[PDB]
Amino acid sequence: MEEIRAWRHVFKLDPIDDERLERLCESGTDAVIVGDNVLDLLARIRRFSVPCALEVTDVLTPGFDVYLVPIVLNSRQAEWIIGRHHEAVKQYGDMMNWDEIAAEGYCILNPECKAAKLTRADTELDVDDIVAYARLAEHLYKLPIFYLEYSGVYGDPSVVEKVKQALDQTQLFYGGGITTPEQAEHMARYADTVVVGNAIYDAFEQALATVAAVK
Amino acid sequence: EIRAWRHVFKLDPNKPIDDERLERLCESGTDAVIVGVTIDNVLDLLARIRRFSVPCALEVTDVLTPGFDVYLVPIVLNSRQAEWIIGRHHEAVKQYGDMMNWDEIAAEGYCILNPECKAAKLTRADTELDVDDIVAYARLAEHLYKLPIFYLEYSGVYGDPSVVEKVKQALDQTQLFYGGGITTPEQAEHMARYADTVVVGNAIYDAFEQALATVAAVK
Ligand SMILES: O=P(O)(O)OC[C@@H](O)CO
Ligand SMILES: O=P(O)(O)OC[C@@H](O)CO
Repeated sequence: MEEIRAWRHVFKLDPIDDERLERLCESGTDAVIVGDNVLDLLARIRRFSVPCALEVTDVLTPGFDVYLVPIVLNSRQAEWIIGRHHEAVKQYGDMMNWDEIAAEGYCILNPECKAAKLTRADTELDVDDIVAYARLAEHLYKLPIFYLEYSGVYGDPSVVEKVKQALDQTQLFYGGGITTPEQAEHMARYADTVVVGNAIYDAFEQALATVAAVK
Repeated sequence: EIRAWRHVFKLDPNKPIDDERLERLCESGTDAVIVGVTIDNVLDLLARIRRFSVPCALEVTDVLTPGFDVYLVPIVLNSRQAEWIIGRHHEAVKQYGDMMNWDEIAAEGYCILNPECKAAKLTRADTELDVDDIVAYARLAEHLYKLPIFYLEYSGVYGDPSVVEKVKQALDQTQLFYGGGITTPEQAEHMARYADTVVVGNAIYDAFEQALATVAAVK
């Protein structure tokens, strides 16, 4: 599934037993995102028909359908915007297949999550701020994805609505604290693509139910 | 349609240029005139340029006035500071985003390679780069950020044509701009061999007759 525009629901993985992985991959979810050990999980996912993406956070493992490359737009440090990216392309640029690679314009909005701390993300943003990042991602930078990252916490659907209004061709991903079908549905009204991570490990039945709720 | 630009002149709105020179400049056959302090001064120069049909772009390096055909927005790719990569841009779009026509806006992925120029000092640009570094920046602009323009900035000095050659090899859909130290037709011709678009600035004020001759050398 290299056509990311059709994704409505995706699951994101970080141990996970075969039974849960099997149910996950056969759930009707549009993709499974992995965010030597990686190869093993990939091979296990390949037993199924679901598209498998690798979200690249370090300076590239073969076998995936899509490679998602975060750019932390609201990071106060150039290394999470261009630095690691430059280092990676300098080292591996000759052998990269860019047709398989999709940039994600991240806006990290949960101060308590590890990514926010690692990247020094300015999370204290009003809706005007986020809308401005969304415009930069589409109209200055030309990224296929703008990603609202609330990882660990559930955000405000009315904010997600405002961001979607500001976007046109750039796809809006939302992720963070979706644990019930109702939470999934509400974000999915506005976000193009809803991402469910943590609930997989803590409340599997409900995490699974988010697929049908998004439809 | 910036894709057809082969030669462009860049004017400093803070430096004076009399009407006769401005006329000869605008009717020289250049593909565009780029204005690169105050809004009163930018508009006044725009009003004067509008006497002619040459496309006029504004290069926004600080917070900006409507009326231009194209807005060229530098992003300093080789800056060590987030402010010159996205920060200042965010502040500007936050205030003026509602009134921007995105069809008129083109980001320029700048790679500043002259350590002695004012921009390199202000933006804290790492100019100490080998050709691989520069190519990687070009590739990022082409494939990751998908910016309309990649800009090799040598402002004040004439760069090396073999460098812009290799960078051009890495680009496809992103347009390659070159600017820096172009005074002679030979300098203009040689960069135009590899760069999609050649930018002539300082020579306008320091060597006007020579600046005008660069047009034909490219086109
Ligand atoms: O873990 P959760 O909160 O579901 O977040 C999903 C995804 O955005 C995490 O990167
Ligand atoms: O002043 P010169 O060296 O012509 O440079 C042209 C332009 O690239 C300046 O930003």
